[PDB]
Amino acid sequence: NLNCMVTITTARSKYPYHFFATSTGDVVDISPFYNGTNRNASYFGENAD
Amino acid sequence: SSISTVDSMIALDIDPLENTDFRVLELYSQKELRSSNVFDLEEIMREFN
Ligand SMILES: *[C@@H]1O[C@H](CO)[C@@H](O[C@@H]2O[C@H](CO)[C@@H](O[C@@H]3O[C@H](CO)[C@@H](O)[C@H](O)[C@@H]3O)[C@H](O)[C@H]2NC(C)=O)[C@H](O)[C@H]1NC(C)=O
Ligand SMILES: *[C@@H]1O[C@H](CO)[C@@H](O[C@@H]2O[C@H](CO)[C@@H](O)[C@H](O)[C@H]2NC(C)=O)[C@H](O)[C@H]1NC(C)=O
Repeated sequence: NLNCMVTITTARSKYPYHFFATSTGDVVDISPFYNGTNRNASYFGENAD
Repeated sequence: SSISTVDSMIALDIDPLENTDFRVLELYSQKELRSSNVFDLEEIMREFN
């Protein structure tokens, strides 16, 4: 049985905003404000591919 | 009684120190203290449940 889902949760990040954390424990090492042209001023450490 | 008098008293009226009811100052409310965390334990446990 195959079921696809779309969960919409809330994630929180603290200053310096170098990682956020959804309510389900998805710790992501990406700055919530990294727009792809400001890597020098915002962290990004997850998989590049 | 118009010959006048002499006010030889040297005034030393020292005002009493006024009373001060100190406030119980609160910088951050409990809501902000609970919301100042990347991870909340209650949310994690509720999602696990
Ligand atoms: C991705 O986000 C970065 C910041 O993390 C953006 O860089 C910043 O973009 C703003 C908006 O254009 C720039 O402000 C501009 O500055 C000049 C004065 O120098 C003025 O002419 C404009 O009115 C405007 O306010 C800002 O300088 C720039 N850099 C920094 C370090 O903040 C970037 O634009 C974002 N990229 C995308 C594609 O959204
Ligand atoms: C990338 O960011 C770093 C710090 O996040 C910037 O380094 C600063 O550069 C300014 C101007 O040269 C210095 O006054 C600061 O002392 C530097 N800080 C640190 C921590 O090194 C760097 O300039 C940024 N690169 C850009 C915007 O191209």
